Amino acid sequence: AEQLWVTVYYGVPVWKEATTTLFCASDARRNVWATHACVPTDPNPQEVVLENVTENFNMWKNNMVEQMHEDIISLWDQSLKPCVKLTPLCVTLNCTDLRNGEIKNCSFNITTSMRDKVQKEYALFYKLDVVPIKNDNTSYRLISCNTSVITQACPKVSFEPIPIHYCAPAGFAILKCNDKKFNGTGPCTNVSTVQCTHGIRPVVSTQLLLNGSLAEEEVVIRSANFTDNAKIIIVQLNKSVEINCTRPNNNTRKSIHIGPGRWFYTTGEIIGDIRQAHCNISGTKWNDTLKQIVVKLKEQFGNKTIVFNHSSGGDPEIVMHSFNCGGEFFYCNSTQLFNSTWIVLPCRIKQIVNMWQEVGKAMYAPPIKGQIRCSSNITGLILIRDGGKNRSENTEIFRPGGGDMRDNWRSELYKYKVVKIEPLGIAPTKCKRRVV
Amino acid sequence: GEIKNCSFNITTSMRDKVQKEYALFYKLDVVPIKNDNTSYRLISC
Ligand SMILES: *[C@@H]1O[C@H](CO)[C@@H](O[C@@H]2O[C@H](CO)[C@@H](O[C@@H]3O[C@H](CO[C@H]4O[C@H](CO)[C@@H](O)[C@H](O)[C@@H]4O)[C@@H](O)[C@H](O[C@H]4O[C@H](CO)[C@@H](O)[C@H](O)[C@@H]4O)[C@@H]3O)[C@H](O)[C@H]2NC(C)=O)[C@H](O)[C@H]1NC(C)=O
Ligand SMILES: *[C@@H]1O[C@H](CO)[C@@H](O[C@@H]2O[C@H](CO)[C@@H](O)[C@H](O)[C@H]2NC(C)=O)[C@H](O)[C@H]1NC(C)=O
Ligand SMILES: *[C@@H]1O[C@H](CO)[C@@H](O)[C@H](O)[C@H]1NC(C)=O
Ligand SMILES: *[C@@H]1O[C@H](CO)[C@@H](O)[C@H](O)[C@H]1NC(C)=O
Ligand SMILES: *[C@@H]1O[C@H](CO)[C@@H](O)[C@H](O)[C@H]1NC(C)=O
Ligand SMILES: *[C@@H]1O[C@H](CO)[C@@H](O)[C@H](O)[C@H]1NC(C)=O
Repeated sequence: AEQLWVTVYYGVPVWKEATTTLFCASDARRNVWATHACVPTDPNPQEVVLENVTENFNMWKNNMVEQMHEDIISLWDQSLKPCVKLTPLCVTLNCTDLRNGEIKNCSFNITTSMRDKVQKEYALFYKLDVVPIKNDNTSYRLISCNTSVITQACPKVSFEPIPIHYCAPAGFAILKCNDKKFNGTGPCTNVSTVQCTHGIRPVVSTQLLLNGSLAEEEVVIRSANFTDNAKIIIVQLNKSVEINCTRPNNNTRKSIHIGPGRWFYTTGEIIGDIRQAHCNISGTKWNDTLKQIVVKLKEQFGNKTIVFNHSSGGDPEIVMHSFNCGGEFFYCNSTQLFNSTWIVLPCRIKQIVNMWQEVGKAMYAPPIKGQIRCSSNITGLILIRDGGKNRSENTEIFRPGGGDMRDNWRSELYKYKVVKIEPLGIAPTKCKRRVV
Repeated sequence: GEIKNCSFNITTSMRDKVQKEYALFYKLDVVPIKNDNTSYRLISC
């Protein structure tokens, strides 16, 4: 061969997988995710295809879901830091049934003029927020009394999800898998480089994925391993299913004095009949959606297998479907969607809630005045396998489930991978440097 | 005697489940109240 000599090159387009922090970006305008500090979005972002190069994607290793997990919780706690403690409101409640029982009409006597202007301030309380005192009437008190000090969320904080974007830092790039058939992992062929991702709204829910993206012209079902009962099945829907939710009760609210310079909002009277929360779901769209899902499930789980039975498994907040329409947390019985194996949902409202899990300090929602209405659609859902059974293709009871809230972002992040680019490299050449 | 066996009565149900909860205390952690029995309290008071 030729006498070869070392030549140094810079700008070499090669890279290695790496994990780092992506910068937030937002369509700039006390909403939790509406941080005062965030990069304005690019009105004309670029995307280029590699084509000579493929890349190994694995949605179960995208560490970006961890960044979102921690940052989102931090933002929640920060916005709701200067909020009102319920500590002096642990006073026992003399409760009777509210005439029309999920709502009790109770009284108490605290603080009784501890350098302030206060009184008994009777009010309405929800069953799901209190603990019975079986040694009394039965009487009630705040369920938090024997656990922790919790605060009433600041009335000035909105909880509307914001579609936050995330962009690569210098020296790093975001690769995207554009294969319509891409599942949990593999050598994605259609790979492109993206300057910055689209916005993902931090929607928090249990059992069904709401207001997300749609599948590429068919239902696509993903899992780490369809044979492993310890894994979950992620279903991305071809078209979404329409759901319309309402809180028909027109509620008032009252500010009460709890100390000098301190106020607390209580549920006031209710105007009109007291009715149940519920959501209306189109059976047509729901059933047709299931048809496509079943067809795909057959590919792995058998051609005559009975699927989709009633809700079961986990504590009440896992067994019920959960969402936060209007700022109030609704827990509805999804069984009405899965009450027939191979639509109006009854629903209750809770105010003392836990953002995915909370230790010690927790959030109590304020009462919302008026009526709550919203509209959304089911764009995905999580199925769980019921466990061991006869191998024969008889049953596989894909119950709704999933309590790991991180999957509400992983379900979108699966498209992306972050790498570190190494511009420095060498190769042989023909001649020696003309060294004197 | 370096260890005293003492009682008290606090918080007496300030929205809680409490009682007199007698316990052992060390001499070196308390201050005598020479106007009482002598009785004691936390030296940090
Ligand atoms: C999935 O995505 C959908 C669509 O984004 C969400 O549904 C919407 O949620 C927003 C949340 O704010 C609703 O917006 C509210 O509408 C109220 C009345 O709506 C009428 O009036 C507004 C006036 O601008 C019109 O834009 C609208 O079209 C209607 O004509 C407003 O009164 C609300 O503002 C008040 O409340 C907020 C509370 O934070 C205050 O800050 C304001 O200052 C003001 O007091 C608010 O704008 C919207 O109506 C919903 N759509 C529908 C059809 O109902 C789903 O919630 C989302 N699902 C999930 C799972 O996230
Ligand atoms: C859909 O998922 C299957 C199962 O994981 C993928 O097939 C495997 O891909 C891995 C990638 O490293 C290979 O090691 C296995 O040998 C593959 N298994 C078989 C039997 O082919 C498949 O590639 C995925 N489809 C897409 C489009 O990503
Ligand atoms: C609640 O009020 C009734 C009013 O007659 C009273 O008899 C009862 O003892 C009260 N309960 C409590 C918790 O004090
Ligand atoms: C996905 O939705 C489109 C909507 O027009 C439909 O035409 C298509 O048939 C659906 N895919 C399957 C697998 O049915
Ligand atoms: C789902 O709801 C959103 C709400 O804005 C709507 O824009 C979208 O078109 C809906 N999806 C379908 C498939 O109708
Ligand atoms: C609730 O009832 C009061 C009664 O006066 C009415 O003024 C108010 O508009 C009602 N609110 C809603 C949202 O219907």
